[PDB]
Formats: sequence, C-alpha cells, structure tokens
Amino acid sequence: TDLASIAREKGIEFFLISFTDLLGVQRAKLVPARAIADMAVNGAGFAGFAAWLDMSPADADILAIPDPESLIQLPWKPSVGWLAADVHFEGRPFPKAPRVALKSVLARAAGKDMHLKHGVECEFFLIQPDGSAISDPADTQAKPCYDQDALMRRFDVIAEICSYMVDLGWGPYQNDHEDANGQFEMNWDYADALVTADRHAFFKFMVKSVAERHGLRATFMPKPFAHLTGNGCHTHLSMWTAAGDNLFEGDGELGLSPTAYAFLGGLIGHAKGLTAVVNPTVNSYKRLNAPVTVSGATWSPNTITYGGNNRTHMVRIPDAGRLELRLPDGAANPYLMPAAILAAGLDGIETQADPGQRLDIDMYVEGHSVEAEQLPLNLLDAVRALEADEVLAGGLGAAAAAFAKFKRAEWADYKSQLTEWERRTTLDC
Amino acid sequence: TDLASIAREKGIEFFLISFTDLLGVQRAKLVPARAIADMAVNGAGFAGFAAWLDMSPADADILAIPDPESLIQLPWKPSVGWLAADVHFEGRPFPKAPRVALKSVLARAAGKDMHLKHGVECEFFLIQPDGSAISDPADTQAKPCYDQDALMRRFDVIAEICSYMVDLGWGPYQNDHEDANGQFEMNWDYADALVTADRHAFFKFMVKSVAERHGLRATFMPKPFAHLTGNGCHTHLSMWTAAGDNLFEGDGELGLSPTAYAFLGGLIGHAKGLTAVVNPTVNSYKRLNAPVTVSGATWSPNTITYGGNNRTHMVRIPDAGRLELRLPDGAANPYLMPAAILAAGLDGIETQADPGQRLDIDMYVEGHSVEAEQLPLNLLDAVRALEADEVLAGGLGAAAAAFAKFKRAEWADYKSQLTEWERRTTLDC
Amino acid sequence: TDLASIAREKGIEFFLISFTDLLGVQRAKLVPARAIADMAVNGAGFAGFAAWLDMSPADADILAIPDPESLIQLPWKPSVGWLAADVHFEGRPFPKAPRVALKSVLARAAGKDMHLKHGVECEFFLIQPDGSAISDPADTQAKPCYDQDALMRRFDVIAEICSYMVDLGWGPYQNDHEDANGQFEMNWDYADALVTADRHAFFKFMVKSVAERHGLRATFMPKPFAHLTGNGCHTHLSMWTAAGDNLFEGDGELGLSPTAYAFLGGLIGHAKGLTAVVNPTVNSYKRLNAPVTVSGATWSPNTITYGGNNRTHMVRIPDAGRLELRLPDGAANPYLMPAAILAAGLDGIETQADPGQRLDIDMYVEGHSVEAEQLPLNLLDAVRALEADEVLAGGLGAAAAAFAKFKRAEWADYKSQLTEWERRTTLDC
Ligand SMILES: Nc1ncnc2c1ncn2[C@@H]1O[C@H](COP(=O)(O)OP(=O)(O)O)[C@@H](O)[C@H]1O
Ligand SMILES: Nc1ncnc2c1ncn2[C@@H]1O[C@H](COP(=O)(O)OP(=O)(O)O)[C@@H](O)[C@H]1O
Ligand SMILES: Nc1ncnc2c1ncn2[C@@H]1O[C@H](COP(=O)(O)OP(=O)(O)O)[C@@H](O)[C@H]1O
Ligand SMILES: C[S@](=O)(CC[C@H](N)C(=O)O)=NP(=O)(O)O
Ligand SMILES: C[S@](=O)(CC[C@H](N)C(=O)O)=NP(=O)(O)O
Ligand SMILES: C[S@](=O)(CC[C@H](N)C(=O)O)=NP(=O)(O)O
Ligand SMILES: [Mg+2]
Ligand SMILES: [Mg+2]
Ligand SMILES: [Mg+2]
Ligand SMILES: [Mg+2]
Ligand SMILES: [Mg+2]
Ligand SMILES: [Mg+2]
Ligand SMILES: [Mg+2]
Ligand SMILES: [Mg+2]
Ligand SMILES: [Mg+2]
Repeated sequence: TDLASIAREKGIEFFLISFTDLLGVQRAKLVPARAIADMAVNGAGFAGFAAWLDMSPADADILAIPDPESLIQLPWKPSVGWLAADVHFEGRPFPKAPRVALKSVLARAAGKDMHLKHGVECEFFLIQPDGSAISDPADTQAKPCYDQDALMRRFDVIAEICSYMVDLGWGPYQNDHEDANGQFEMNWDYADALVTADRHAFFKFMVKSVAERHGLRATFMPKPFAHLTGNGCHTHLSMWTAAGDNLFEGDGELGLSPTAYAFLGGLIGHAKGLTAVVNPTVNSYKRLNAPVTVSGATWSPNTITYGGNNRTHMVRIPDAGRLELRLPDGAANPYLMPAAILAAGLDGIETQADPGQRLDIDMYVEGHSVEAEQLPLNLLDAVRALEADEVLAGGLGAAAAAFAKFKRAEWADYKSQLTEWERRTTLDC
Repeated sequence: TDLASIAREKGIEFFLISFTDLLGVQRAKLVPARAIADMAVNGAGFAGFAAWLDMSPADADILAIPDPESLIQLPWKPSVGWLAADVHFEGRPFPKAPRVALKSVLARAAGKDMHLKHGVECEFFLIQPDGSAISDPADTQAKPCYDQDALMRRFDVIAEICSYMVDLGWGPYQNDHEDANGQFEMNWDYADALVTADRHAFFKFMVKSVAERHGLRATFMPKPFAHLTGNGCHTHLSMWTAAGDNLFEGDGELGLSPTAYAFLGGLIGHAKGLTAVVNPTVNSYKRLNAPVTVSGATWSPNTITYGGNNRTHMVRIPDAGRLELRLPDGAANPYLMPAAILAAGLDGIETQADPGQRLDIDMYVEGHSVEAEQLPLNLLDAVRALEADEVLAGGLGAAAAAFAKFKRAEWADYKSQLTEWERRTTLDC
Repeated sequence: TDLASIAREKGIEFFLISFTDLLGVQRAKLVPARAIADMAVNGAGFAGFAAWLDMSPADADILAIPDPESLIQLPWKPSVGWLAADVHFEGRPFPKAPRVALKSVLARAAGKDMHLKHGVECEFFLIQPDGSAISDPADTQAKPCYDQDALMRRFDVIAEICSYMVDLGWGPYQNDHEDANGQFEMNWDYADALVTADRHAFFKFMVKSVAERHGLRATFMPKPFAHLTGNGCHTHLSMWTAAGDNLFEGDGELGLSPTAYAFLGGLIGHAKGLTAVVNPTVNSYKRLNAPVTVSGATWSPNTITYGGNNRTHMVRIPDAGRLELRLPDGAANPYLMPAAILAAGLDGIETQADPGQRLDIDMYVEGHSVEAEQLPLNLLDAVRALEADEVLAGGLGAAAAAFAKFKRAEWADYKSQLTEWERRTTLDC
C-alpha cells in the first residue's frame, strides 16, 4: 500500500514530511492528504540555508523525500501522520543531512556484514513552561532517584506516553523518576540503528508535545541545573550479522567477544573527536567532569576509560553481548550520534584497536590513583579534536565540517556573554 | 496464576515494582504489563547508590525481585498494580535492604517455631500542602482527641481510605481523630510480620496519595508541632507457633506467659539500641521525653519501663496475650522496625531475660520518684548504642552499619544549622 | 624616618599598615599613633592563610613591616596615614608576597645597572553602588571617548582626586572620559617601579573611597559590559642606569635602542605566560580578543605583535625612549605586573631576543592579512603557559606557583556556573 491509500484507510488528513538538521532541529511541512502521493515520489521542497545545513540562499531547493516505512500516526492526534525524510540536493542524497550521513556509515558496515543495533536512554526533565523551575515543587529530597511518590505525581503524563509506545510497537518496558529532582526516563527496545534513530527523533517530539498538552514542558538539556545530575543519552550498542548473530556475544571477559573489545577500542581511540558530536553544545561540558551533585554522584563520564558493570566511566559493560556508551547527552543528534559511534567502532574493529585496561574502580573517588586521559573540557577543544580525527571527519563526510563550523559560531557567541559569577567576583578587583 | 495473566484478568496496565530503602523511601519502576513476566523472574534493575542502600556508583545493578503475593491494585487507580520487592545483589538477597533484613530474622525465629505477628498504629496529621499548618483551621480546641466534629469534617478522605482497606481485606476496624489538632489514626488487623510490614509501607503511600487527591497533605513526621502530641507508630506484638497458638497467652500477671515476659525482657534489655532504629530521625527525639502538650500528655515514652494497661511507659500491656511497644514513631522503617524488635525479643526469650518490675504509676507525674533508666536523649547517642549492641547490630546484619552511617551524616548536617531560638537568646550576649 | 614624630607633627591619629596579597586585595591593620613605633620596627602580625598568600592556618604569624618612605596621609582624611608593607615569615621577606616578589626582580636588574621605570593607565568605570549600571544615565552616545559634557558631569569626583595627586606630588597631568560610556582615566608621571607600584595600589583604593563618598562606585573590572570597551592597565616602560640615562633612548627605528628592542623581544617571547599575570581573571579574557564594541574598536590586544604609534597591537611604541605594553587589564596586581614584565624584559635583553617585524597595520581589520600568534584565549590556558615558562615561573618564584593555584581554583568554580545564554539556547535541544 502507498501513503495515499493508507491516509484514506487510517483517517490521516495531513502528513508532516520531516527532517532533522545538523543541530537536531525537526524541520517539516504539513501537507494535506490530497498532496501526499506527489510529495512521496518527488519530495517536499525547502530552502536549505533556512535550516542548519550550511548551504546558501542562492542554492536550489533541497527535496526531502519521506521514508514511507517510518510513518507514525501521532498517537495524541491520529489525523496527522509523521514521516522521517532524506534530504536530497541536485538529484542525490545530501551528505550534510544527518539521516543521510548515518545511512552512509550504515551501508559501509552492512557491506561487511556488520549491522549496528542500538537503544537510547533519553533522560529528560519536566519543568515549568517558563523554564524557571521543575514542574513539581514537592520533588525536593537529596536522593530522588526512582522516587515512587514523585513518579506517580506525574503518572498521567508518563503513562500516556508509555502507552503510546506500547501501541506503536517500540516495546517499552520501564519508566522511572531519575536521579535529579524533576527528571525522568522511559526505556524501550533497541532496534536497527536507523529505526532507533527515527524513534529517537520522534520520541523527543512526542514528549515535548504531550508535556505541553499537560501544561508542562520537557527539556533534554544536558545540564539544566548546576547542582543536579544532568540529562544523558546513553547508547547501548551491539553489531549483528545479517543472519541474526550478535557479534558482540563471546567467551571472553564479561561475556564479550574480541570484536566487541576492538569496537570498544575504537570508541576509546576516537573519544576526543566523538565528544564533539555526542556532546554537541557549550552546556554539554557542564555535565561532563561536573562537581558532585546533591544526590552524591554525577553518573556522567570524566575520563576516556571503561569499566565492567560500573557507571563511573565513559563505557560500561552492562551485560554480556553489548556495550554502554555513557558519553552522549540529551542534545546529541539522533542521527549523527549513531553515525559517529559506528565510524569509530568500525575503525576499532578494522584495526583491532586495544581498549586498554578495564578499571574496576569508582572513577569519581579513585580516579586520582590511576593515570587516565581526561575527556575534552570544552566545546572548542572537542571540535578541534573532531576536525583532527580523519576517521570521524571522513566517516561523517561534509556533515563533520558543517557541524564544526556551526559549533565554532556558537562558541564565539557564548564566549562574549558576561556572566553573573564574573560580575560578583571581579567588580571589586 | 502469573502476573501477566492477572494483569489481563484484572485490567492492570502497569506495575510498580517497589522496594523500601534504609531511610524508608519508596523506590520504584513503573513497568507496562507487557514486560512484567520478565521482570517477575529476573527483577527490575537499579543503581543502588542512587537510593539509601550505602553502595557505590561503581557497583553493578541491584535487581529488585517482586513478591507476587504482595500485589495490590491501587484502589484509587486500579490500572496500576503495586508489588513489594526484595533487592538482590550479585546473585543473593542484599542484606542492607530492609525487607531482606527482616526476612532473615523471621527465618531464624521461624526455625525455632516462633512466628512474629504484629499490628501498627500509623498516626498521621493532615496538613496544608505547603506544610505551614494543619489542614483544618477550625480544629483548635485544647483536648481534641476523638473529636467527632473534626473527624467528620475530614470524613471524605478518611472514609475513602478505610473503604479501600475493607476492600483489600486488611480488616480495618476503627478510625478517629487523635490527640493533636490535625491528627488521625486508622486501625487494621494485625498479621504475620511480613504482611504487616508490606501493608505498612503501602499504607503510608496510600494515605499520602489520597490526601493529595483531596488537595491536602499527609505527614508521619514524629513531632511536627512543638506544643502538640507527636506521631507514634506503636506496634502490638505476639509470637505464634506454626500450629496457630499464641505463645504470649499465659497464666502469669495480666494474662501473659513466661515467654511473653522473656520477650519483654529483651525489649527492655536492648531498648537503647532499639531506639536508634525505631526513632530514626533527629526530630524523633523531640517526641520522646517531650514537655507536656496542650492536651495534657505526650502519650510517648520517657523511660525504659513497662506498665499494665498504662500509656505512660515504653511498653504497655493492653490485653492478655500481647505487648504494645509504644517506642516507635511515624518515621520508623516498616521493615527494620519489626526486624530490630524481633531480634531483641528473640534474645530476651533465649536468655530468659528479666524485664524487671511492672510500674503501675503515671510516669509523667511520678517518674521523678522511682529509679528508672531514661531513653537515649538524641539521635547520635541512640546510634552509638545501636552500634554497641551485638544482638541488634548482628541481627540486622549489614543494614545496621549502613543505617548508622547515614544517621551520623544526618546528625552532622543538622548540628551545624543555626536556629531562631539561638539568635533570639544569644545575639545580646 | 621617625613615624612617631611625623604623627605628632602632621596630626596623624592612626596608621593603616597595609600589604597587597596575590589577588590584589588590600589587607590592613589600623593602629593608633601610640603604637606605630613598635610596629614600624617589628611589624604588625597577621594570620597569613586568611589572606591570599597560600599559607596554612597552622603557620606562625606573618609580620608586615611598613616602608616609612611610602607614607601617605589620606588626602580625604588626613588623620589617617597609609603605609605599604613587606610581608615577612619566619624572619625573612615572604617570597609569595607581591611587593617582596617585585623587589627581588628589581634587585636582580639593579645589579646589572638597569632600573625599571613605569607609568600606569588605571582606567576605571564610575557605576551605581549596586553595580547594575553606570553612574550617569545621560552618558549614552556611541562614541563617548573624551566627551566634554559627561566628563564635566563628574567634575567634582575627578577634580577632587586629581587635586589630591597634585598635593601628593605624583605629577598628574591629564584626565578624561574614556572610550566606554561611564569610563574615565586619570594620568600621572612615571617613576621607579616600586614607587609606581605603591602609587598604583594606593590609587585604586583612593578612587574607590572617594567614589563612595560621592554616593558612587568605582570598578577596575576588565570587561564590565559585553558591548563596551574594557578597562586596560597599560604600562609605559623604560630602563635607566643609576646615572640617570634612559637605556631605551636610541638611534634605531622610532627612537629606540637595541636594548629597548631586546627588552621588547623578551615581552614577545614570554607573552603567553605574561598574560596569566597581567590578565589574571576569568573576565580578563572577555576584554582580550573581544568582538567590536559600539564605539568601533576594543583598543585591546588580540595578538602577540607590536606596532609603532598604533593602538591595535600587544605593544605600542608611543614615542622615543619607551614601550607601551597594552596587554595588562584593570585587575592586574600592582606588584606582580611590573615584576613579571621585568623578568620577561630582562631575559629579552640577556638573550638579545628578536621581537620580530613591526606591523604598521590595524590588526583588527588586517589580522587575516598576516600570520601572527594569538594570545591565550582563556585563564586556564594562560596559567598553563605561566607554569611552563621557566623565566617567569622562576623569576616570580614561589608567588607564581601560588598564583597559579588560586587561579585554577577560580576556574574550577567558574566553569560549573550555569549561564543564561546556555539556558536560552539549550532548553529546546
Ligand atoms: N544487545 C543489545 N544491543 C543494543 N542495545 C540493547 C541490547 N540489549 C538491550 N539493549 C537496549 O539497551 C537499553 C538499555 O536501557 P536501560 O534499561 O535504561 O539501561 P541502563 O541499565 O543503563 O539503565 C534498552 O534500550 C535496551 O533495549
Ligand atoms: N495478639 C495480637 N498480636 C499482635 N497484634 C495484635 C494482636 N491483637 C490485636 N492486635 C493489633 O493491635 C493493634 C491495636 O491497635 P489499636 O486498636 O489502635 O490499639 P491501642 O489504641 O489500644 O493502642 C491492631 O492492629 C490490632 O489488630
Ligand atoms: N620614559 C618613560 N618610561 C615609562 N613611562 C613613561 C615614560 N615617559 C612617560 N611615561 C608615562 O607613560 C604614561 C603615559 O600615559 P598616557 O598619557 O595615558 O599614554 P597614552 O594614553 O598615550 O597611552 C604616563 O604615566 C607617563 O608618565
Ligand atoms: C542512574 S544513571 O546512571 C544517570 C545518568 C546521568 N543522568 C547522566 O548520564 O548524566 N542512568 P542509567 O542507570 O539509566 O544508565
Ligand atoms: C491516644 S495515644 O496514646 C497517642 C500516642 C502518641 N501519638 C504518641 O505515641 O506519640 N495512642 P493510642 O491510644 O492509639 O495507643
Ligand atoms: C583610548 S585607549 O587606547 C583604550 C584602551 C582600552 N580601554 C583597553 O586597553 O581595554 N587608551 P589610551 O589611548 O589611554 O592608551
Ligand atoms: Mg537507564
Ligand atoms: Mg538513566
Ligand atoms: Mg544507562
Ligand atoms: Mg491506637
Ligand atoms: Mg494512637
Ligand atoms: Mg497504641
Ligand atoms: Mg592613556
Ligand atoms: Mg586609556
Ligand atoms: Mg595607553
């Protein structure tokens, strides 16, 4: 069946033909069902410079061609169908568009019979619409993680969204209040990277939209409050043959194969550049290497290291047959994040990279007793690392340079902003 | 029947897989019904350091394995089923988890054919959401105990909660307004210790949840107002054989057996360390040994003594065949409280402990006369006594040392806080 | 010099025995005239850890021995005499004290018959006491530099201070409104470095004091407003023989000698580490490499370069026989600044350092035109450079290590502060 028939069968009156730009912003046209057939073949036209794609106002329209397999009837508004799209320019997929960049990396891995599957942990906060405070003034205790009371106080919002994921078939399996006051996490089944990436992009839209209907606001900001735990977007990772075998399952340490350790070697080896992509904002660097929070731990990475089932490192091994990359934050691009992770891991496999020694220690407490490379400390340093990393920059194609350009502009803007701390501590010099 | 079938049968859309931590905080994940079968067998995963379990962020996930027999469909929201769970760590029940600690003491006792049954008197206040005052501004008289007017003014909340307990089969039998303005008590049938402990944990959650739905707020704080009676959590206690005989029933004084008096002897003998557990907060020590209240009596213990049917001692004998321990307050952990009480009682029975002479006097008025040992006067001293008590510390296992550690941290935090009384009386020194 | 007799003669009732700590803070004891004799010999005691000296509370008292030659009767309150002092510890001048550290460098240069003389341009803003805005709401035009109206609107403050400098014999010669709205500059004759350093320390204190008496507030903050020119503290520099000849006076380009150019070579060669000392705050790095201001130019350095009479470089040659280092800002330590500049310049002279090619262009406009090294972009990088620079670190001795430690701590504190720009631009990620 084609989209026009489906629209008629399911009662879809409009479609959002949607794409994700380099900064993660969802761009779309809302097209009435009468126009979907033509759009589905030829794509919907956009002026690319108006989005974060690093183009020019003089360029021809890009055409975003929807992937009919990605269709989602908005569970909160079923007369509307959401579609993920590949941006095309000059008759070909446009290499600066995140989804296109990911599919390229995926195609290279697939040609080696290695298929990335991943799940995302999209932690978010529920806050007042004005952004001044969390949504629940009674959520105050020092260790609020897994709080039953505060979770159930937001039951209506959380249950509504979980039930939508049940109906969409994502296989959600748990929800909780997370470690910061105001913060939540809703988990669902991993899938082929592309599937998860589209789900990741839609999920954020869904949470934000539903929150708003409830008179709340959701944020995925990496570090919205200085003294509270931040928003991670941990990525659990495994690589599979087309025949359905998990290449990461093995007889080695912690139930991992040498292929899993080499992939891990790639993450470790390329970590500095990876950070630019998966911690893509100035604020990202206040979540990494952060002072101890009120709850007693940041739970985010400080160092380029890994442990076993241990949440104090860049990588955790949570169970046999997979790796948890704890590095990414809530701002990480749903498509660029897996693309950069795969480029790194693939190079790790191809070069049989050594991940180094597993550290079975609490890095927050004992990191001083061990020599370990620190992660890049600010956005500018991460971006330089990205630019200097041939495997990453090469693997992401033109997206990498465009991304770096934008982040450098953001940095230049940020660095000129006077802060209150400066006024307080310098006025009397 | 398994949880998945029950969910379909009864229309349960989500389960709360819940455990109680060392500070009594309810920790939970909300899992959709599709995922309960896996969770019931393997348990829900948590990072234990994020709760009050005294672990490390570097530790592997604990697994909370729900007890299917504990299942409660939330009477105010039947699409959600609540389950109490045992925390497991590294393949075994985690001894720092209160519910596990209790089960361990129960198993020892049960190996001697002695089964603890207890009922709890969970006094609470209904207060304004902001915590500034009690919920009912017309509840003002000096002696408000059993006030018909003020009870019926909160009929809707109280009656709703009692009806839920009727329907859950807890066998509730009375409700009243208690001795402080704003304060209430709802009583239900005693049961095997583990059942009562689970019910106790659920009850506080239910009262808080329903209070909130009525625009009100419930608190179990031991001494929320300095001039009014505090919140106790008295435990009525008896020991039974597997065959169904109450070992406390006897031919001695007041219808008690030698076994009852030896148990009492353990309570008396271990009372100092027991206080740390059942009066577990700084504020607990403002309910114990308190100045007379507006109603004419504190009704809380001052001394390590017992009476007959007499509410002025640490222990009351309310009727043949049971003891009322009046020591515990509203902050007492639903699992550690019975665990510590049992450990002391068992040691009393095993050593044939002598509880001493029953005191048939009003200890508030005639205490000055008799030579009696006073209870610990503050949290720090009570905790010292706990650590010094081999039977208690040993019987609670690693929970004892974890608990002490947290309480010491709370004390240190508390002792540095400047109070208004100090400013008023010292500013002009 | 007999301070007791002077007190009687000039009517001095109290002395401020004053030292400058590593962060530039003026530390002092106010001693009645009856006690000056004893203090002048033995010093006034302080607990050094309570100031920014990097000591320990377990250390013996430091003793601040006043320099009677530095005596200044507060022109606005002549019953008080101010004295600059050298901190001593365990019987020897304390090497971490800025004045002591400066005198050490001066002594080395003096042994080679080279005597540093310098003048300082202590730009400041006059602001509202609450620090929210500038003091004069009518000072608003885009190019306010040398504004006659706005200067005369603050005649009373400016004139009062200038007349004080006339009377103290400092040889003031001009005052103006500077390039930022609210900003002013008052200039006086150069002198022997130690003399200028003491005058500099006193000047800041006198301006702040007099501003306050007029219901205003003075700040020397490097960049108090993002869009306006910042506060520099340019130093004009020359080296003299004990016989009274200016060694910088010469036949080379622009009336400079080979010695001047070799001194300049030290400045250029050591610029990266020098930045840490003369741009000592986080905020300093918003004045350097700043975006264009409303007035059309920042007038501060971006690059490690020099020009002729040209205000767009790190060093300007303003006239025959001297150099202007435009690098330092208003937070520069009055003693550490000259000390570090001298260490760098002496090394230049000793190694006949080559300053490179003079650039006769506007670096703000034609920086892209030529390869030039950029100055450190932030405090942490500048401090790192200080530590790696043997001449500077060695030249300032222990003061450099201690300075670097405090500034690292400042950075740690600063980098965890959430800013409004982050909230605005990241909440919707
Ligand atoms: N073999 C696998 N490869 C990739 N992801 C997996 C694999 N197995 C499970 N996952 C996914 O990993 C994610 C785990 O999330 P979560 O339960 O929140 O982990 P955590 O223990 O870090 O809190 C889920 O999305 C899950 O589906
Ligand atoms: N043999 C027993 N052992 C333990 N608890 C019991 C026994 N008999 C009754 N109880 C319980 O004791 C509790 C009494 O509560 P309550 O009526 O408020 O007592 P009181 O106000 O007199 O102190 C109830 O939970 C009741 O079920
Ligand atoms: N030979 C010299 N060595 C050091 N400083 C000098 C020398 N000659 C003049 N100065 C001082 O340099 C400073 C010049 O300040 P200023 O007039 O504000 O210069 P400009 O604004 O042109 O940069 C004055 O303090 C002046 O006394
Ligand atoms: C409890 S936590 O470790 C918290 C992570 C933190 N929010 C962060 O990554 O910044 N998350 P999880 O156990 O779900 O992996
Ligand atoms: C009337 S009272 O004695 C009050 C007890 C008091 N609230 C306390 O234990 O602090 N309780 P009960 O008669 O229910 O045992
Ligand atoms: C007009 S200016 O060049 C401005 C300097 C600026 N305030 C700065 O150095 O940041 N000062 P001057 O001419 O007095 O040397
Ligand atoms: Mg998770
Ligand atoms: Mg999480
Ligand atoms: Mg995780
Ligand atoms: Mg009762
Ligand atoms: Mg009662
Ligand atoms: Mg009772
Ligand atoms: Mg000047
Ligand atoms: Mg100037
Ligand atoms: Mg100048």
